[PDB]
This record gives sequence, structure tokens and C-alpha cells, in this order.
Amino acid sequence: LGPQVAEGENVFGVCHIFASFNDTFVHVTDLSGKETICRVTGGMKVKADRDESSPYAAMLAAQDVAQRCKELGITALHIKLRATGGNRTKTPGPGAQSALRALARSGMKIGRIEDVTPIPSDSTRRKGGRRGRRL
Amino acid sequence: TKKRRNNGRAKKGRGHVQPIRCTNCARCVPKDKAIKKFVIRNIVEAAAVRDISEASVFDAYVLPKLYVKLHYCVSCVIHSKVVRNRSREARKDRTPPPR
Amino acid sequence: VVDPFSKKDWYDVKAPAMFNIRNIGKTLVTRTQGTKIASDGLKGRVFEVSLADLQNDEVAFRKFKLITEDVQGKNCLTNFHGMDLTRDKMCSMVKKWQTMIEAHVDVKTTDGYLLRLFCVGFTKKRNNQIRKTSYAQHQQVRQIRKKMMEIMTREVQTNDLKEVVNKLIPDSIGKDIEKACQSIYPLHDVFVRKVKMLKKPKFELGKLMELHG
Amino acid sequence: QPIKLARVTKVLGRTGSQGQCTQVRVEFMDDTSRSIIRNVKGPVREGDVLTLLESEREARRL
Amino acid sequence: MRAKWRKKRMRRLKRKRRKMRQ
Amino acid sequence: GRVRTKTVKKAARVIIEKYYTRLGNDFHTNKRVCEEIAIIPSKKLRNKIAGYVTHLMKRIQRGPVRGISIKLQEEERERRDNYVPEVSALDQEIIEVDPDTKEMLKLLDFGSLSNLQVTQPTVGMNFKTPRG
RNA sequence: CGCAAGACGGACCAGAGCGAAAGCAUUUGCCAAGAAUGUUUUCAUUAAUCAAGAACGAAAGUCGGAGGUUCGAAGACGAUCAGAUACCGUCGUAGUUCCGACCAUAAACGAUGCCGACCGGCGAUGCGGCGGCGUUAUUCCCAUGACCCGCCGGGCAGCUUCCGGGAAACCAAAGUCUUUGGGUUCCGGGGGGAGUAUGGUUGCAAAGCUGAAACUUAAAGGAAUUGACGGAAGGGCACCACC
RNA sequence: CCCAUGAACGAGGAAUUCCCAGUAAGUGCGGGUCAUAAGCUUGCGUUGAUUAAGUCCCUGCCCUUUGUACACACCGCCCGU
Ligand SMILES: [Mg+2]
Ligand SMILES: [Mg+2]
Ligand SMILES: [Mg+2]
Ligand SMILES: [Mg+2]
Ligand SMILES: [Mg+2]
Ligand SMILES: [Mg+2]
Ligand SMILES: [Mg+2]
Ligand SMILES: [Mg+2]
Ligand SMILES: [Mg+2]
Ligand SMILES: [Mg+2]
Ligand SMILES: [Mg+2]
Ligand SMILES: [Mg+2]
Ligand SMILES: [Mg+2]
Ligand SMILES: [Mg+2]
Ligand SMILES: [Mg+2]
Ligand SMILES: [Mg+2]
Ligand SMILES: [Mg+2]
Ligand SMILES: [Mg+2]
Ligand SMILES: [Mg+2]
Ligand SMILES: [Mg+2]
Ligand SMILES: [Mg+2]
Ligand SMILES: [Mg+2]
Ligand SMILES: [Mg+2]
Ligand SMILES: [Mg+2]
Ligand SMILES: [Mg+2]
Ligand SMILES: [Zn+2]
Repeated sequence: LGPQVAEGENVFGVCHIFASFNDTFVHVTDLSGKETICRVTGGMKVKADRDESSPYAAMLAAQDVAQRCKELGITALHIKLRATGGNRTKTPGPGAQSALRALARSGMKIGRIEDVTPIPSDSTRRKGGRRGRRL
Repeated sequence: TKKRRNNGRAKKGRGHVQPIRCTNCARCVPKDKAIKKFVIRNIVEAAAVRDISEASVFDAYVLPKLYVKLHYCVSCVIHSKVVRNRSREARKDRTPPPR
Repeated sequence: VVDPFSKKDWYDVKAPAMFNIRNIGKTLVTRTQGTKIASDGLKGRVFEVSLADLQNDEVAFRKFKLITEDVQGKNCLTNFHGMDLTRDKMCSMVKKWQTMIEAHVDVKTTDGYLLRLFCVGFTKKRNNQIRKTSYAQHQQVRQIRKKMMEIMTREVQTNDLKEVVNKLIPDSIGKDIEKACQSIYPLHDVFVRKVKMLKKPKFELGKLMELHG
Repeated sequence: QPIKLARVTKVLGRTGSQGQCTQVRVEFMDDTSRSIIRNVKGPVREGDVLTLLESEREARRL
Repeated sequence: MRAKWRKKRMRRLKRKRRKMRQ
Repeated sequence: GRVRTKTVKKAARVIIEKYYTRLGNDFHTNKRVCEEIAIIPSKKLRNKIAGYVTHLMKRIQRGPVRGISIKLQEEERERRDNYVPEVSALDQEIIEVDPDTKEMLKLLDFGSLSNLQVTQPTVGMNFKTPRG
């Protein structure tokens, strides 16, 4: 069920970890990034908008993704981590670290980590007003 | 009564400073006035460092860092305890905290 | 309904001959049903490969974008598409008490490949410097920028894509620029930040093979 | 993972919401050269032996 | 009352007065 | 908490400064001495004062104490402080001297000094801490 | 993986620079400007401050065009609340962008007119010039750049000080003031009524400039000291706290 | 005092009290009240532990700096229809 690769060699795919403050996306796709293998989110595991971005939902999503990818023959993963970016926050949400550790403990081999978040040169106007959000 | 000689900003010799936005509340604050903090932090925290290093495919990969410049408006700086209020004499000290 | 991964066939991606490591990974694509062709959907794809994986003992903060142009027998034939610097390295050099100089050139190689090269350098602090800041004046900045522009133009326009990539692998252009601008203002972290492909000639097999060993 | 023991070498401090855990430094009985910080729940003193079922986490300093 | 809103109310009153003595 | 109050400490200090000769390292002799030379209306207070006197005797045994000031002890202390080496540390066969102080001495009319050895000056003018 | 449309020039970016002030940050070219420094050039009092009269003048707003990505007064909803015509969320008009005409107002602030002289120190920093060992580009030549140690001049500032002032906070100017006079412009005279009414004037309009009185009132106000309080930050304590 | 009768109650929801050693808790005994009288209280012994040797998390209460337009002192002061 996948490529024919010797025991010593590992098949590589990239994993996009979109860690917003509303939920977390774990999205494994090919090295080229065009064909996807498993994409499950934190909202697909917890039925409560509160916990959509919790570390627990990210852990469950990462475990599901790692299991499906192992069933599909990929043993090594390339991690690229993204925050919301744009004019909004640049710090990744709480689910990123939990998802990374979850897919590490799931037997997956770890490639090289990279931080790919949209960093505007000089963006448009941020959503909040001149006085900003007041809550 | 004047509280600070610099008026709480660093505008000397110029008329206008470009507005910037607070990373927390998205508030227009002059760049010189805003409280800026540069965060260099390991992408993987120390708790998951062992798990990441054990599950790696390379040797001595050295985990990447994350570099973020946070800009905070005075209200957010005080509320988030990034900056505190000090005594009338302790206000004059410009030395950064040891940390 | 039925799992689409059962109808998807795997393929192997090969790096051009300039890189020591040729095999770089695998790529899955659906089979050929009628109008849909596996090769057609397997062509316009870009791979982001670190130089540490393409070469043997090269620095890992450089990445190369490799794009495939032909497929023959479970093999993907890729050609150079661009070059970038990793985000961490790019963010690690921009410090607060030095001047950063940047330049770019739209220069084309002998083999019809129109490129755009970006170069970044940073002013260095002397070993005995007491002054906290190391800033270059505007005329010095413009001189350094002109030198960088002319060096990249000279290095690219006289060669072809293969030799350009061969010079880009160890960053000879950055070392040349650091050597050149030492008299104007010492530079500290000089690099070819980004290389992007603006235009390409028509696809020709013979040169591809050549490239692809 | 196996279960392994560790001898307490020095009591670091008190941690917890109500100061209920003693954060301590332990060196492993077999290796004798690798040591870590863990929080132990209960009265602890010099030289007593803690059995760690998990044996590679580190308690957060202070 | 805030001075700005007092001025605003005064301006509304002036506008009413000007519109009334057309 | 075994922290002594100022009553105990001042009483002990005065007793020691006045009757240092009669005292020693023994609590049970010190308490008798205190009850003989002083008027302490309580036995517990007497015991506390004697205990602190014993502690302070041990303290003065290995040096001085900021509270006590014994007139006879200061004479012996300055006798120890009267140490004199055989050869003065200022008597040197050869003393190094920079060219600048050599020129200053020449201007002083003391340029005929022989013990001076004109050492080479520094090269780099780097004597300031970098700023930042 | 590409294409497009508009906006914006992050990090570098500083108690740094420039401009009369509003204000000014991707590269390159062109255009005319400008301060300081340098100067054994030149004129020879040509100067300082300014009723009248002029140029510029953030944002918002008004007439026309063009464009309309993002944001977004108004508005329509969803929440929260006892109520919410708000704070939070969704959409979203005018506007936000460019050109051409109006508007001339800001906590347009250093809440401190401009010109000139005198009166303490110290270390930095930006520009220009003058010196000096010694390191770097280079490999050798003078160079000229990058540092290093000083000096001078004009700046943005900083620390310090029993200069002296001040109600004090504080100020090296807010000092050289009853030991009261260097020159000169604006302008204040208890608090409200009120920057209101009216007249004039400018403007398409919104509004701008000028600007009262009747009447009312013993205070309003400024700095600083103690308490009390706080939904501000830190510590400390207690089985009438907790574990 | 005697003989009869023989209810709920099968360990108690939200929420709370008091406790660090001869202690808590069981168990009686005295004093007071008292003509008649202790399920109360105040003392006394008797049997006799679990757990803790810590912390500001809750609850208070202290400080310290800071803000105030309060000073009858936030149960203050104060604004407009
Ligand atoms: Mg200026
Ligand atoms: Mg302004
Ligand atoms: Mg930029
Ligand atoms: Mg006028
Ligand atoms: Mg005008
Ligand atoms: Mg405007
Ligand atoms: Mg406008
Ligand atoms: Mg219009
Ligand atoms: Mg919107
Ligand atoms: Mg309503
Ligand atoms: Mg809204
Ligand atoms: Mg005005
Ligand atoms: Mg004014
Ligand atoms: Mg200079
Ligand atoms: Mg010189
Ligand atoms: Mg200077
Ligand atoms: Mg006068
Ligand atoms: Mg004037
Ligand atoms: Mg008046
Ligand atoms: Mg009129
Ligand atoms: Mg006027
Ligand atoms: Mg006051
Ligand atoms: Mg507490
Ligand atoms: Mg105040
Ligand atoms: Mg009062
Ligand atoms: Zn904020």
C-alpha cells in the first residue's frame, strides 16, 4: 500500500501545521505539496468550539494523521509551521507544539522543521480600529 | 503636572512619527512610544525537545528558532505585565532589567 | 466512496546533475483515465529541497526550488526553478545596530533563462570598535549596491544556467561581493538571498538530458 | 519503558498551587552519572529512593 | 459634560437657529 | 525562634566590656559571674544573658566584634597590627617607569635616577569599555 | 501552480537625520533647492522684530473626475445586559487611494515667541574640518575608505550640580528681577453667562475670523503633604486561610 | 421508676465548621444553674490516632510602590435629559 522502499530508507512527505487561535490544521501532503495524504483538524476531533484550538484536539488530530500516513507508507515527515500571518498575529497557536509532539511519539520520523507564516512587507489595514479591540 | 521629561515617548527633533499597530488589541500607537520586545524562542519547547531529537532523521540537526517582534500599546503592556509602574525615583532608571 | 489512493501511482523525483544526491523523493499522482494524463499533472510541480540534502556537506540554510519538465518511466526530470534562504537564517542576521544593504538584478543567462537575483549584506563591526553602532552613509550604501549589482550581472550574464547554479551552490558571488566592498564599508553577512526564474526558453529535450545527467 | 529508581541528592524547593510538591534533584541508581529534576508528592528527604515509571521528563526549573 | 460634546450640542443649536431664521 | 531581645544583648555586651577578665567559655561559670556582678531579677533572664555572653566570648576568641570595645584588648590588637617586614616593599632594586613619567621626572630635575627602567609603552589605544 | 486589482513600504528604524511648520523611509534617473563645515574671496550696515498684506498648513469634511484591495462613520443583524440606540462579533454605505478646485481647523504641545550677550562640569551622538601612534581593505607604493585617541564649529539630546531662580513640581534656562531698564512681536487680568447673542467679513456647505451685555457667584484653580479608597502592581502572614 | 407501644433513620445534595500531640475523636466525672433538674456551659481525668513540618491557590488581613477630582474620606464624589 504505497511505494516499494527498503527498510533502511524512509519515504518523505511534508506536513503543514496551521496553528491559529481558533483551531489547528494538520495537513500532510507530498514533497511537492500538490497531492495530499491526510488532512484532519482539531475541530474534527472535539465537538466544542472552545476546545477547537486546544492542545488535546491537536494531539488527537496529529495521531490520526500519523496513523493514516503510516498506513500509506510514509515514515518520515517534513514539518513546516504556520501562524495566521498577514496583519494578524505571528505567534503560532497552542496546538502547534502538542501536534508536533503527538506525531513525534506516534513513531513518525522527523525531517527538518521550518517556519512559514505569511510575513507581509507592508500590509493592508488591520481589522481593529484606531483605538483597537476593547475587550 | 508633567510626569515624564520625555512625555513617555522618544520623539526629539522631529514632528511626526509613523503609526504602528499593537499586536494584541490592534491600536494605533506612535512607533517611538510603543513598547517593543524581540522574542527569540525555540520553535520546539524544552518539554518536546527530547521527543523531537529522538524521532529525527539527521544527526545534530539543531532545532530552528522563531524571531518575532512584538509591539505593545501602553495599556496592553501594563495589563500583560510586560512593563510595571515604578516609584517616582525608580522611573528615571533606563537600564534594562537584568533577566 | 472508494479510496482514491488505490488509483494513485507513485513516481520518483530526480535532481539535476549539479547536485551530488540525485534521488530526492517520491510523488504520487492519479493514473491516466482518458483526457487526464499522469505526466501532465506530474509536470508543473516545484520541490523545496535543502542544499544539505541535495549536496553532501553543504550548509543547510539554503533551499532550492526544482521544477519538473518531463517524465519517463516512473522518473521525474526536474530542472532549476529558483533559490531561497531559510526563514530562520534570514531573520537571524537582521540586527539592530548595523546597516543592511539590499539589491536586485534582472539579468539573463546565455541559454535564454531570464533570472532575478537578490543580494543582501550587513555592515560589520571592527574588532576594536568602541562605538555601539556600525552605520554606512548613504553614498557608501549606494556604492555597495552598485558593486553588488554589477558583480551579479557579470557573474550571471556571461554563463549559462548550469554554471550559474554551480557558482550559487557554494555562494561564490557573496564572497566576491564581500571581497569587493571591503574598501567602501566592511560587510558581514553577504549572501544571494533569493533567485527567481522570470523567463524560460521553449522546452528542449537534449539540454534537459544533458542537465539531468 | 522500564521502571527505574533514582536517589535524591538535594531538595530544590517547594512548588504547586498550595506548595504541595517538593521539586528535587535525583541521580539514577544504575547510571550514577545522569541526573534530573522532578517534582515528588509527599514528604521527601536526603537520600531516599524514588521509583520512576517514566524516567526522562525534567521538571521546570523554579 | 465633556467639553467636546458641549461644543457639539452648541453647534447643533446654532444649526437649528440658522435654519429657523431663513 | 531563639532570637535574643535587645535586653539580653545589650546586657551581655556591657557585662563583657566591663568584666572580660573574669569570663570564659564556660556557661556555668559565666552565669555565676553574671549573678555576682549584676542584678538580674529573673533566673531565666540571667541564663539567657550568660548564654549570649558565652557565645560572644567564643566570637571574640577568633577576632573582633562590632558591639564590644575592650580597652586592654585594643592594645594587643594594635600590637599584632605592628607587624613590620624585614625589607620595605618600597625598596626595589629596579622599578619600571613609562616614558611619560620619565619625562616628568626629568622636568622635576630628578632625571639622574638610576633605578628607573624605561619600559616600552602600549601600542593600541584601546582602554575604554565598548558601549552597548 | 499561475493571473489580476488596489493599498502599503515591515524587520534594518535609534530619545538617529531632514524640513518654516504641518510632515518626510523599496531601487534608479532627472530637476531645482538647503543647513553646517572650510575660506588671508566679495560687498560694506545692506540688520533684529514685525500692524497691513501674503505662501504653506495633519486628520476629518465639501464640489468635480478616475479607481475602488483592505479597513470602515452611517445602516442592517447576532450576542451581552434589568435595559445597550455601546463596549464583542458578521455584513457593510460615505470615506479611506489618485488628479483638479474649496475648507484653514487639532492636546497644530516643548501646553515654553524671535534676535543678541554672560553664567558650571561630564560622557556620548550626527554632520564638516584639523591633528596622532597603532590595526584592517590589502598583500608593495601613496592612497582614500573601516576602527582607535584627541581638537574645533553648528545641531538632536542625556547625566550631574547649593549658578541662580521658582508656590512647588521642576528649569543650565523657566538663571543673570525690589541690587527691579539689551531689542522687539503677540497676548492675560476671580469663576460662570460664552467664544454665546448680534453686526461685519470669508466660504457651495460644514463652518472660519472678529466678538458682547443683562444676569449669577465666594470661590473656581495650581503645586505639594498626610490619610482613605481602587475592579493597579508587588511582597508577607494565619488551620477563626489553604494544602 | 415499671410494663406496654415501637416512627423515621441503611451514612446524608448543593454548601460549610473545628482542628498539628497526650491534640482530634470516643468515654465517663465534677462545678454553675439547682425546692425539684442538664441534650447547655465551665473544668477534670480516662483510651488515644491518621496526616503536616509547607504555600499564597481560595479567604481574609497587613505592608510597599502607584492613581485619585475622595477627606462626612467609594455607603465618596459626580454628569446630562
Ligand atoms: Mg531640525
Ligand atoms: Mg504634531
Ligand atoms: Mg523595507
Ligand atoms: Mg496678521
Ligand atoms: Mg493656502
Ligand atoms: Mg488633508
Ligand atoms: Mg480626504
Ligand atoms: Mg468625490
Ligand atoms: Mg469588514
Ligand atoms: Mg437597543
Ligand atoms: Mg462594529
Ligand atoms: Mg486654535
Ligand atoms: Mg496653543
Ligand atoms: Mg566626523
Ligand atoms: Mg586624521
Ligand atoms: Mg558636538
Ligand atoms: Mg521686570
Ligand atoms: Mg510673534
Ligand atoms: Mg475673567
Ligand atoms: Mg453674521
Ligand atoms: Mg482673530
Ligand atoms: Mg495636584
Ligand atoms: Mg492569599
Ligand atoms: Mg495625574
Ligand atoms: Mg474636598
Ligand atoms: Zn494594545
